[PDB]
Amino acid sequence: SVNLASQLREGTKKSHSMAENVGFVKCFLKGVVEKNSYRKLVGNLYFVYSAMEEEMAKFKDHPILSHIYFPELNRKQSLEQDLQFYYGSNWRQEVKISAAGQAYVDRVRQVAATAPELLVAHSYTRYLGDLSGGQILKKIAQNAMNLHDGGTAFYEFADIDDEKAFKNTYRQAMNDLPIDQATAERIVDEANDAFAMNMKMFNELEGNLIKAIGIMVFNSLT
Ligand code: HEM
Ligand SMILES: [Cl-]
Ligand SMILES: [Cl-]
Repeated sequence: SVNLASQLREGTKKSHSMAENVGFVKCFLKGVVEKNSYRKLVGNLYFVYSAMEEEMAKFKDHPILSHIYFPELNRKQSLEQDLQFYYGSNWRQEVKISAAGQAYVDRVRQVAATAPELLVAHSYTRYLGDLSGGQILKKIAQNAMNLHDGGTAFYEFADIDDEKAFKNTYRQAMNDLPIDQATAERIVDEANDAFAMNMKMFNELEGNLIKAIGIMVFNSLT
């Protein structure tokens, strides 16, 4: 009805660019990532996806959300697998959520009570990004931390054979959404909001990464 697929893509161009330039991210890209700080990121996303996937299931048959309801995208379980790897068997007891992460979860829950359609901005921001960057991020992680196997279940969509073909069904799904350009714009704005929320989680880890860096180099000089 409106073609938000291209509106979201062009509309979040700037934000995605700022995302790549966050200190934490810059270091990640250049291969310097470390188990302890990255472990906290996984804990946060774990709660955000839980929130999002639970609410999305309530709207499996909603006039709008039902169109972008692909339980094949669900990351909660794979993320639990990663916590197990980074934290071990007692992970339920060691995993925690940060303030930014809580704010993130809070927004998802809020939007789900008064503007369920804004949930497409959240599904878009996470899932379509996970789908598109998943392979690059996985290798960089695997190389920078040595994860021959385990620790990257999050970047692997098991229940999706042809992912490029899924990425189309998904964009298509968005382009066939029963919404008016007015709201389609509230969705785009919400997407830029979500990006900022991801970026805030990354910034929370800057300090943890600095120490770790100082520690490895100090150990090197010694
Ligand atoms: C704040 C964290 C990030 C979020 C929320 C995010 C989300 C997204 C979204 C929603 C898209 C789909 C755009 C579209 O086709 O409409 C996308 C594309 C992509 N992202 Fe990210 N992204 C983030 C950071 C990164 C990072 C750190 C990299 C660099 C390794 C990256 C690599 C990519 C790639 C390679 C694509 C595919 C571009 C294309 O379709 O031509 N992303 N991302
Ligand atoms: Cl992009
Ligand atoms: Cl905000």
